[PDB]
Amino acid sequence: SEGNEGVIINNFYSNQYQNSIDLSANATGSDPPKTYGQFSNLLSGAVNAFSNMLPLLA
Amino acid sequence: SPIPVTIREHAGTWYSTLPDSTVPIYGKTPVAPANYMVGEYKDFLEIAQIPTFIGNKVPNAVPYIEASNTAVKTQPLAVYQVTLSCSCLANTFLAALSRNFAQYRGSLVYTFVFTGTAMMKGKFLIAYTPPGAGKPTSRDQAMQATYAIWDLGLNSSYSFTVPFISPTHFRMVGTDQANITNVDGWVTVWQLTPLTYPPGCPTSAKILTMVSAGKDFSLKMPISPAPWSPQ
Amino acid sequence: SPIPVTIREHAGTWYSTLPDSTVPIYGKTPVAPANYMVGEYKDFLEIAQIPTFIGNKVPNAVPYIEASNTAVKTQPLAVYQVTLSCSCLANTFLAALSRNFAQYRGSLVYTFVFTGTAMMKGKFLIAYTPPGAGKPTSRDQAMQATYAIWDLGLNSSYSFTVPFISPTHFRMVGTDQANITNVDGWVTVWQLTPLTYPPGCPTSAKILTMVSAGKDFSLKMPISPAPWSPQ
Amino acid sequence: GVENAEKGVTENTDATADFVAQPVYLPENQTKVAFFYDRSSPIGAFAVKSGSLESGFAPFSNKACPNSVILTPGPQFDPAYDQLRPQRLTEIWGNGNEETSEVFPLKTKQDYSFCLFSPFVYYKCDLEVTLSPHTSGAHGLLVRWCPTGTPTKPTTQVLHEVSSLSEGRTPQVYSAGPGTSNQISFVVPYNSPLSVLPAVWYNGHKRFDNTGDLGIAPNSDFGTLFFAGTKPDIKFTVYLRYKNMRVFCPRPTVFFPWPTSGDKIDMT
Amino acid sequence: GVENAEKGVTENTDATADFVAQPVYLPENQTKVAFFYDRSSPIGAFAVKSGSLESGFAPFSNKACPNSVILTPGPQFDPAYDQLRPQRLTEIWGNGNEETSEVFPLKTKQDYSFCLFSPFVYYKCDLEVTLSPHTSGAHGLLVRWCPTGTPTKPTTQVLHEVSSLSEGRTPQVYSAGPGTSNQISFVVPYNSPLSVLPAVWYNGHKRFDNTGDLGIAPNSDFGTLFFAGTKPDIKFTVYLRYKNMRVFCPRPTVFFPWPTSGDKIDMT
Amino acid sequence: GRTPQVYSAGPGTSNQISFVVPYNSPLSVLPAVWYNGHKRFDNTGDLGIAPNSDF
Repeated sequence: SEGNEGVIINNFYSNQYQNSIDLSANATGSDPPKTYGQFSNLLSGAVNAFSNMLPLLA
Repeated sequence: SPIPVTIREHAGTWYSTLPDSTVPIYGKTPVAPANYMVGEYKDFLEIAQIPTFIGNKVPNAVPYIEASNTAVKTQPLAVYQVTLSCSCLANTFLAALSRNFAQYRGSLVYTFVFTGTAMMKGKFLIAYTPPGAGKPTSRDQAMQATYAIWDLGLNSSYSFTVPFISPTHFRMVGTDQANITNVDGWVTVWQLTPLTYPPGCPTSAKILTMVSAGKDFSLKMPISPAPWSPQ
Repeated sequence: SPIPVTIREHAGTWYSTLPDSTVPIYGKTPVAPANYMVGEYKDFLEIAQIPTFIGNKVPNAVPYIEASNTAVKTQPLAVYQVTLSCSCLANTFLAALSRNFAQYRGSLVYTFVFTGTAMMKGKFLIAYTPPGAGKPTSRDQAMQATYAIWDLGLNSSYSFTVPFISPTHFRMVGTDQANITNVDGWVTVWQLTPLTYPPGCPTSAKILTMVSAGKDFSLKMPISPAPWSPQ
Repeated sequence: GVENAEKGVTENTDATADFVAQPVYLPENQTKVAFFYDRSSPIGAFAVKSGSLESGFAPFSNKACPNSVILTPGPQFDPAYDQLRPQRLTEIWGNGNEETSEVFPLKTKQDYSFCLFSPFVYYKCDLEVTLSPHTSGAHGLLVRWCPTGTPTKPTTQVLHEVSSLSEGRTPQVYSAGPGTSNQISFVVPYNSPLSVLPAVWYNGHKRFDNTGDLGIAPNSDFGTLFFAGTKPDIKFTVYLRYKNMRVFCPRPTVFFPWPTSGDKIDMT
Repeated sequence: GVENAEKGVTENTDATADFVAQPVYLPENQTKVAFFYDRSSPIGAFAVKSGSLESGFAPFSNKACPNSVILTPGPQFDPAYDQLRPQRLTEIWGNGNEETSEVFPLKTKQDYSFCLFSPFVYYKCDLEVTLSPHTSGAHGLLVRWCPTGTPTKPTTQVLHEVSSLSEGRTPQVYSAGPGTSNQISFVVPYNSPLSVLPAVWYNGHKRFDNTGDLGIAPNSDFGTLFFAGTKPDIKFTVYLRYKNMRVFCPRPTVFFPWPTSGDKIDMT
Repeated sequence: GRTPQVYSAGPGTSNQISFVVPYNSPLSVLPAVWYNGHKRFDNTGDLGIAPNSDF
């Protein structure tokens, strides 16, 4: 059930603050999101296709 | 635009049991998943129903009573006062649970497990006597109140329920002082017929005694018993 | 019409981490546009993934280990305890980040960059040993746990991930005292085959060692480490 | 009703099974576990050391009224090192330690009520803490709360003239003014790395070395509290309140002494 | 996984790449930058001069507990001119200045925690300030806040018998009564003319003359605070809280000393 | 214990304490003046007050 609290008013602090956050873990693991934000260093020119090419060795 | 307030006289008090919450200082904290967990209960009533052992022969307590090969109508095998304070119940979960509340209501269940030989035979008279005229002094007087006859045979135990008979809707859990000739009556156990046996068999047997709450049983108003030390 | 209030016992306290704001004294202040700005991040996890250098041979730390022309199964090239407290990790961003939190979870990534000659050849056995039976003492014992064989060739580095193997969902970041024979196990690096080379080439090479968080890695509950002075 | 208790389970009845009766049920909600522990109870008296408000913290106790406290309902202290940081114990220490001594009042710090009645093996909850100064005059109190398993040696003063408790980004609370109500209240989250906490005993060691000492599971508390303040002569009581309590696996409670007296008890 | 770190970028994995495993992700939000700095930490202890409430202000310090403070997490003070208006510094001064001296507690004023951990080159934020008197008795405090780059010499008393701090239309805050909680709180906006602020170092001079002194970029703070009050004997702590923090360009943090001891650390 | 305790003590309180308690007698209704009965069934005669008839 619930405890000993019987106030009519909506809790002034939201729940994620008033209480701990119950989480549940699934047995088989979970995939991290793909990206944690948009910060990134980028590697360009990695590959090919296009230059002063095919004078270039085989 | 600042809002006007009237400060109540009780400004600044702290109430140990306030129906409200306080200031959170470390929000957004996720917990460690505990979802694999089992065995949880949510109401004490959920487990108050499990029988635990009554202590006989206090303070040299044993979890049983002994039936003999003689039926003296004048001699009870046991006499329990129906009080959640009986020194008899002092260590049952019922009593340990109950001591944290002010009042109770409902059925009490006394369970007897016969532990003698399969070859033994016998009959017991278990009675509940409401208060008013004192405790019964012979099986003949007990037999005048609520009672059951327990016959020994294939089935090992007997569950006796003492009916809640009371003027008030609830009864106080604990005693202030000691409760006289009062309390709420008595559970007395008597032999109707003696334990009988064949040659080659012991002439007395132990009967395990336990107590539990009935489906009826209720408790209300949480408090704290007088503090004690187990030693 | 003034509203009646009940003052709580905690009246007047200041909470360093209160989930709330205070009084603004200089409103309607427009800022200097900073919209040309680049390089912003929003979560530490965003950069905890970038490998930084592990210190070898403390306190005469060097960012690398040395492979030789001999494979002694009895001699690890390195042994790291898997603790975000290892003096080994003390100056990695992972460790510097982690020291501001109470617990972590997830994958740790040990990256090795071979820096020897192109003419050299060799194979390493990198193993992760969970706790319980102590640290392995020979490549033969390490080989009994989680491990990978790293072959030298065109591709310069090797990224070894130590799997999060733990009874609890999370692990404590820092050590209180020192953690024994405990901690969470060990990463040991061994030679499988010796570094081989042709005539005219050095007979040992440096292997750069770095550490980072895996995509799995998480940290929780911000605190402050014990204060220190870099000098 | 005839029954067979050997099965390990016994059918529950009311007076209705064997006699001519009626069930007598009436609803109540005070027996729910959450409701029962959702009230404050004290764990002991504490003290602040002189001029702690402006210097390095150091373990110390006034009359076995220390300086810091571990947030846990279980026993802790050990009056023999009243001047050392407190620790969790596996037994409660009486008031005296020799025959002629007394059990109450206890010397260690614990939630005696919780100890006396916790019929469960494991539990999970949030902790509401109340600090109550034993004075109705001004009182200044600085508190530092450290999550379980984090640094608990708030010993180095880093800022000239500032308590070492008052350092960092670790939660610190401070009440001190002529118009306060002197008391402090707040609720802390659940920070053990453990999924659920041992309520009475934990049958295992601290290291895999099995340097044998069973009883307590590591990091199974709610953290440590450090105090600094201005009335080094006033003691304050610390109270715990279990917010949204959950318990698992019923188990036995503390033994109650046989009345080598009557056929009933009472009070005290 | 085979890789090539020379590219300057390394593919991230989980145990899943090389072995038979599963990812073990679980969400949390305490690692966001804004959340991390959105908590108060102290920068030092300050003092008020006698009878400043009714006279001309003048720089002064009590025990290297000055009179005014620059709102910045970086070092400032310079204990050698404890009687001069404080200034931002490019180094932190130990407690003593000779061998036999001590590093803690530091003499300069700074957010040591911010200093110890700020892995970014630039940042922007609003500043929440808390003034906490080290006393639980009445305390009167007058504060003058001047935006960065504005007049900071609140030296001329213009009104007979009124503090010179208490002059003009510049924000002034004052708490002083028998029923206050003694502490003061408020948040100031971001007033640097700069778009974003250097968090650690700024590689440039103050004038185009290149009268060479690199380190700090001009007007890169949140302003100056001046204090006047009634308890010239009570010191107060000043705390900073970064409201809606934004950081740009990761960079290295402060060096941590090699344990010329174990293979792990601890606390303190 | 866990028995309700209330405490007010600080330099900024109004000194007074206020609270309301529920009705806890096991009795259905309370005698307002007199209760014509004894305390035990022993009739150890002393009439007047009914047991547990307070708050």
